[PDB]
Amino acid sequence: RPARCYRYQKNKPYPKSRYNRAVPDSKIRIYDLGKKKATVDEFPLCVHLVSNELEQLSSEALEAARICANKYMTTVSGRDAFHLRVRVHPFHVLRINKMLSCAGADRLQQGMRGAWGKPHGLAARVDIGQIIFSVRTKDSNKDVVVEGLRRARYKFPGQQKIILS
Amino acid sequence: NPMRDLKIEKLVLNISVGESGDRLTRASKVLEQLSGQTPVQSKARYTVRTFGIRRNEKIAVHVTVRGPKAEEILERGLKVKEYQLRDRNFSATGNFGFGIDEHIDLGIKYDPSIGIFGMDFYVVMNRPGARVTRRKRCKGTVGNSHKTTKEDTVSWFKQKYDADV
Amino acid sequence: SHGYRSRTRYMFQRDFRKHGAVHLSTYLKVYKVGDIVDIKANGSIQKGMPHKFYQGKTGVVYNVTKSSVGVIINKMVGNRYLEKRLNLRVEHIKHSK
Amino acid sequence: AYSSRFQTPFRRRREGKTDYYQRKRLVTQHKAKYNTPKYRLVVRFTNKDIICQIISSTITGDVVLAAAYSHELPRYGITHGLTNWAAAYATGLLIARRTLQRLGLDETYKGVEEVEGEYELTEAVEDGPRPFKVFLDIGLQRTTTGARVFGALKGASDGGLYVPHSENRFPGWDFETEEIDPELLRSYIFGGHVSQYMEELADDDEERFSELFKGYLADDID
RNA sequence: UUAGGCGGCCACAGCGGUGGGGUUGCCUCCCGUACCCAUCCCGAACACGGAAGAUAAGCCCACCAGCGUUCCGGGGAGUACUGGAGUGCGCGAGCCUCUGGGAAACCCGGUUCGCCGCCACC
RNA sequence: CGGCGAAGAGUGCAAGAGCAAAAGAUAGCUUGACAGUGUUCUUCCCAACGAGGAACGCUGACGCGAAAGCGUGGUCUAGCG
RNA sequence: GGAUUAAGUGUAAUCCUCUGAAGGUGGUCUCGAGCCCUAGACAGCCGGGAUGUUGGCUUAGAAGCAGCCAUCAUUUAAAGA
RNA sequence: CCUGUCAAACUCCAAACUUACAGACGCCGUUU
Repeated sequence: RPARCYRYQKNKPYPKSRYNRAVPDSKIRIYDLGKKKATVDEFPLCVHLVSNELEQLSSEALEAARICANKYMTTVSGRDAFHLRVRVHPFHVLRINKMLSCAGADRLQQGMRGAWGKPHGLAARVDIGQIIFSVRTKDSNKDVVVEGLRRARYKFPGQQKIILS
Repeated sequence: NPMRDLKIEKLVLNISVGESGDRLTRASKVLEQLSGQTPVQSKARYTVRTFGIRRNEKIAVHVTVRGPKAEEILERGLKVKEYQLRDRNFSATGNFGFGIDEHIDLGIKYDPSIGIFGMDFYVVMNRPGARVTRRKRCKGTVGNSHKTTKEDTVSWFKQKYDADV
Repeated sequence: SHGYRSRTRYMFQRDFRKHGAVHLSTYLKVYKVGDIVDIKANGSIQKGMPHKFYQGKTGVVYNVTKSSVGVIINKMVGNRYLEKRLNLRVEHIKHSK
Repeated sequence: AYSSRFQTPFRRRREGKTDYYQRKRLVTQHKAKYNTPKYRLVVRFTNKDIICQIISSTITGDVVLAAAYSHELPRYGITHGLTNWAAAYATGLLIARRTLQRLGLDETYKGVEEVEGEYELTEAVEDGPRPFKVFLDIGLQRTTTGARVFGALKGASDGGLYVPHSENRFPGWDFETEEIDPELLRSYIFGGHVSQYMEELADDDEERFSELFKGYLADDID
């Protein structure tokens, strides 16, 4: 924190586990919520979660913003309705100033060449319109799930659109 | 008709694994004066904890057959130990020779087997033209029609010399 | 490291369908005197190969030395001389549009 | 087909006919009556039948000037099994003295011969009988020792055509002997293998085939 | 070639599947090891010798689209993206207009179960 | 012993690339890992610069093959003064 | 010619340079969407908010309105356990 | 079998575009 020089893509690939080790584990609980198995897809009421932005939310971003989300999805009696889906994973690894590579801004260090930033965190990135994490059930209430994501958004760097079913 | 009938192609006895004729070249002696020929084979799989870690292995294995040598052998062969001569014992293909198998990785291989029926006997049964499949050329495949059936297989041998049990 | 097989990656490589040996016909075909021939390296070749830089440009074949044909880009290198060194086999393709 | 992600190699391939990576082998040595896209003194084997061909390739073609295939023999000669070596010495020998010098044999054509002083006249060829040639490719097959494939080569060698090959990778004789060992030159057929199966209990006659060969080397019809 | 050999392009040719064909003309399967030759052991294969018997395999011929592939119609889509220009808009990120190009996924319907060259051949 | 089994078991060594009647395996034979002298490319894109390297010849002498032919070291790019 | 804005927003192409991201306004203009209306809407506006009975259970309480079960009947112009 | 995602050191695909050569138009050159 804060996430600033973290989620703007001004770099290019990898993740690559070959290349990198010492990746921190994600603190993003399972990306399968609600009752799985049965096809939730048969449902009235629909979806949400549209990013409306560019990218790279960190696992710190998604994992408390998503279960936060689920927490107020609990209202629908624990195990009784909806499945929650998350889309993208936090693959993508980021490195931060370890003074040896270059100079100035991050992904630059001291000297020239040298320490790339040391591994510290991972974040998935997204596009202008992608569905961050969706799923629904019949209109349980007015739309508790719609209330969900109200809270879900408001912990994402992006401005997420609710998007109607 | 006669074509359809089942006869035994190559059987071949075998011996257990480990070195053979340890004290002196022996164990080949058995298999000798039995079956008429004298095979020997070798093995792969270097580190054996209580086996060798020899690569090219002296490992005993042997025998084969023909027509009529394994008849007059496989005569006074079967009618040896068979608590249950047949049943579940052999399987779809026709004949087998086994005992109790162990959980081992099987199936994705040419399928030679450890299985020991007698000093692991290998009656293999095939009807037909079958020399088709084996022979190098347009190999062809067995029909999966004119294929042996365990029921048919637990026939023929049984009709002669010994009960199925 | 540095060497003939320098950064090539795709240019040299021939993939899936055309893998293995190639037909003899290409490397047997003869060209005579000034004939414009393109240069490339068909992969699946291991001889009569030019460098890597300069591959793709046409040159004019000239006389043959040993089993290989003087050709190569007789043509200019960059905006420059037709300084030419040619040691290419028929294996690399000939012809003109 | 498939997803077509793969490309399939076939031509002659797919179902087998020619090989490749062989039959390319043959070809380089330009042989045939004349320059050939692919040339051979093919030897094929069939159950109960042996065939000898011979001819340079065409773009579409793979023609054959003269053929053998014991089957036709006996045109003259005799009724016996054709699935043995003897009778696969005869042919490949009968083809020789057909392909081998009749329609034309090794590179002999009207007009000036290929560059090199070379003149061919009847009777023993001047400047060496060496120029006569064909390469014999067993098709898909297995090279063995004395094998009929080779045997096909043996006659259809002393038939005038001169093909490279390796001696000692032949049957010797006996299986297919020469009448007299001191003189290599002779038309010779033997079928010793089968013969002496029995001693001479009855049946097989090796003696008959020497008879055939006698006829072969001589002025015969086609 | 009412069945062959050598190829070119190298899945439009792949995978799977149905039907038909010969018996002495072909290809095989097939039959058999005296020989040339052969199996770290097996004439299995390779090699040789040969036709008692078959079309059942292969092969050749006709055909099927379920999968894979190729191309095409229509839709997606003149969308996504983009070369050139703009005292057009927007706090900005970015967007828009004019001009010249122009996709992929996927869906529905067709196409494709090879095409071609030389040679030999009832 | 039999059956299934296009390749998940190779090619000295990084990585990438090449290869199936082979460049891989096995067997046998053999010393071309030869002497001499070139052409060309590379080193050094374009664009001059050495050692080194490579491709491709010829002259001479050999090896193996029926023969075409292959062999100017080890499939190619590091292993040099 | 037309429309928006009431904040001096703004009168700032680009940028170290011109900030502003995930305070308020029934001032006014313009555009869209849902539902309700001449079987008369809003005000829509004005006025009123029945008996068994505090239904049974539960509970410290549970009286239309924590929760579970039931949701009848009466008197009605009408009024849900 | 259905279902949820990715790649600077992945690729069944695949641009715009850069590039060798040639012809054409243009432009240029033979008192510059």
